[PDB]
Amino acid sequence: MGYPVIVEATRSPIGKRNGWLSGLHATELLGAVQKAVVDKAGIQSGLHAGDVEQVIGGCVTQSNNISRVAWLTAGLPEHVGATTVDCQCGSGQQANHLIAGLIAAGAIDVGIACGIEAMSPNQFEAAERIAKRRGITREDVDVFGLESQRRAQRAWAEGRFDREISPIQAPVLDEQNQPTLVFRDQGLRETTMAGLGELKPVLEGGIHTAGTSSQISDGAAAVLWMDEAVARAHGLTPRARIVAQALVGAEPYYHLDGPVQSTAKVLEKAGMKIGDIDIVEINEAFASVVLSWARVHEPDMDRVNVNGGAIALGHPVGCTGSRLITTALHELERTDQSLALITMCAGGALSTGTIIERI
Amino acid sequence: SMGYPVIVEATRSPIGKRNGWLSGLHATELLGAVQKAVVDKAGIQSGLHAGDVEQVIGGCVTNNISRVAWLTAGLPEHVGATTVDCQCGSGQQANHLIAGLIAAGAIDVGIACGIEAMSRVDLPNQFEAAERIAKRRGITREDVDVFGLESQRRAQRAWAEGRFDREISPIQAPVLDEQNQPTGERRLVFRDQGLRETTMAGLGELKPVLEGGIHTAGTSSQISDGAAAVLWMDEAVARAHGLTPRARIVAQALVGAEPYYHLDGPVQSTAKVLEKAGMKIGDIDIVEINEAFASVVLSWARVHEPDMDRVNVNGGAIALGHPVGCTGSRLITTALHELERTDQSLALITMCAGGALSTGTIIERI
Ligand SMILES: [Cl-]
Ligand SMILES: [Cl-]
Ligand SMILES: [Cl-]
Ligand SMILES: [Cl-]
Ligand SMILES: [Cl-]
Repeated sequence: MGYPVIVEATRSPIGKRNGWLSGLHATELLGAVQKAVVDKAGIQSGLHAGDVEQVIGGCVTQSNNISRVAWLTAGLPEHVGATTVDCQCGSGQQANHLIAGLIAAGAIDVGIACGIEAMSPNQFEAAERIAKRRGITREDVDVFGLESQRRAQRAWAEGRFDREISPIQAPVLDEQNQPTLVFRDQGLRETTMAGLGELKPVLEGGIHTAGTSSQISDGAAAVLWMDEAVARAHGLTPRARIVAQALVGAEPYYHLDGPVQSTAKVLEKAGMKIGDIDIVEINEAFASVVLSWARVHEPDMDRVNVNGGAIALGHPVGCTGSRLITTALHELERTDQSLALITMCAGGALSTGTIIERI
Repeated sequence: SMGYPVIVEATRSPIGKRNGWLSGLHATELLGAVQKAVVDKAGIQSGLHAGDVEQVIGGCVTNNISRVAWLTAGLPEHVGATTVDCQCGSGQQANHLIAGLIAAGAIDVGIACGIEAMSRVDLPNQFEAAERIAKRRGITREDVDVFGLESQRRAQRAWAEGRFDREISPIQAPVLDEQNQPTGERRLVFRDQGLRETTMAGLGELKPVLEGGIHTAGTSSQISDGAAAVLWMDEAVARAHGLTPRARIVAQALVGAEPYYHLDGPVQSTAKVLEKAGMKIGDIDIVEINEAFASVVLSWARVHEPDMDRVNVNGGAIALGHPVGCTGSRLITTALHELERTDQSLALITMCAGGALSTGTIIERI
């Protein structure tokens, strides 16, 4: 029945933890972005908030995990590792895949996918295993981390993010809450090859530092989707379509290398190859994830995370899917290119891949 | 650093009704009792202790921040809002993860477990999908009532014959009075609480849960209290501790389900796991397909055409209850023990997972 297209996509600026957005309750920050995505659509159209038929938000990131607490409650030995599958990576692209599918199914004509990150075993270890596995060094990740920072700085200098960002009003917070608008990503960082060479690895025997991994950050994003002809009837312009999608199980012991599989599978579904893709957005939680993915697929690295990624911009993990779709779409439009691949970790030990085409 | 994962022990607690026999236990007490029982069972005839376990992985557990946000920005109340989450539980994911970590050589001994419980302090989206799945395949009110009656009969027969005795770890729980207040007493609970005398006439009288629907309380399962756990080892490590390998995973598959038919995943996950194993449906001796809704099972059956005498032979969730968060471990545990009881070789386990995923697993008794 339906033909889903993206008509508007927006993100908040990304704030540091305890930074410029920290004075907002998670519900207020998400709410601002839900409203902004509707208001953008309404600027030269008939669309109103009550025309949204379904909103689907990604799961929220969360030891006190029930498996461990149970194990201790029964008197069992404390050295034993216990974890509970939850929302470690966020749901990645799931909300956007579900909204688009519900439109294709003819269940709804208008939907919003959204996500939020705020004040509402182990990741570095996995990222180090992924590095050793394919000979990724300390120097390799420092080069990549420097480049993400440079590209994000260049992107900001040239105003590349101006279209995609909804400015957000937030309280002063910090030391005094008595005092009663944020435009820019706060995580952008004034570092160099030498600076990065000085940093101490986060794990003994590791290659990643604070400069080649991202920190958890405050952010929200949302994507408004519509059936194509309903968009046209309301005077709104179709901007992108999903060409193919994939949701795959990652390797239990290399759980952050999922993008390798999800990229492979979504390309196969599309009948495409890496070189066909103009723009890639692959989440930069860890530099080794991207370099690992790149060593298998050997893309042109000048097309990968063109405006920087999470190492420079921050990692609002709960909205990653919408954040990456938002950034990819606006970079396709800015350069007038046709195809983007978006890939990332999801849930626990899953990865999603999505190919979109600008229209 | 390449292991060979095998199941060495699997146990499940009886399944209690909501506010029933296990409700006075905190989630952590109920899960903890089952984690400990799976270790104690393995330690009866071996050298194993709890401290030899290297990793425990439990499934995800279980108002929307999406809706609260939408409301706090002043937006319309009639708009539906949901959050992708742990609606179906993680199904088989914890068992797949423990086995994978052993195969990768990361650990030699691990426990997969799951819990469903509710602090003393299925939704309409689901029934809607289940009704879509029924109409799509011409499944009627009469069809699902026949299936629901049969689940109850099988469960009753299984209980009468003691079929569940080996698998179940009895659990000590607070006695609750008529008003759901504790008396101070604690009693060992042995039996699944959800079984009920059912007839075709009784079922025919029930009111559908949704306007125009075919499912009732008697052909859908209610959320229940339960936990289950499966102890996995590398086979050589099992032998070195004096334990016998009992089961192994032949093939496994995880599929993304249709967004608008999100409960029909078992059709695809079954197809794919059979293909990976080089098998057909008639090779499988025992199937465990989770009975959240009768239409899901009958839809699956219409595509794959199994012999239904091999399907949920000891009853399923319609009769036994639906402790969602431990479904994967519960079905693996029931399937393994029914292979051992009958001396048969292969079982297929299939169910919903996360939100709009489905898993299929083929296991062999060894
Ligand atoms: Cl999102
Ligand atoms: Cl509880
Ligand atoms: Cl009892
Ligand atoms: Cl489980
Ligand atoms: Cl299920």
